[PDB]
Amino acid sequence: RIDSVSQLQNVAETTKVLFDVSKETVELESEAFELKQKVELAHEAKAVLDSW
Amino acid sequence: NVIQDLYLRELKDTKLAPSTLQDAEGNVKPWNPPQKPNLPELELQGPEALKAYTEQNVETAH
Repeated sequence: RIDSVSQLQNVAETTKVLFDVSKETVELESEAFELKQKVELAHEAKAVLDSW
Repeated sequence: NVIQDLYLRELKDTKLAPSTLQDAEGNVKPWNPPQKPNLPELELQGPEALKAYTEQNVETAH
């Protein structure tokens, strides 16, 4: 029973770290969307200009 | 001599023919807007999800 208990003890603290970290990462991808639109506009502009 | 004749004739007697910028437009890809900001909308707001998640998967850590 002590063996079972020891696993759970360590988990309880450390999991909270991952919990935060995971959402933090997701936030970064939101910001990446703003980038994506910047990238997009540049690509489009270069293409129209290339045709000219 | 013949060089002079050619030079004279070419430059003087004909130059560029008509050609419009408007006609050019057809043959090129024109600028168009990058429509949409593309706003993402918040997901999983409130403890509605949390109550659902606590209850839904009760599978304990082993």
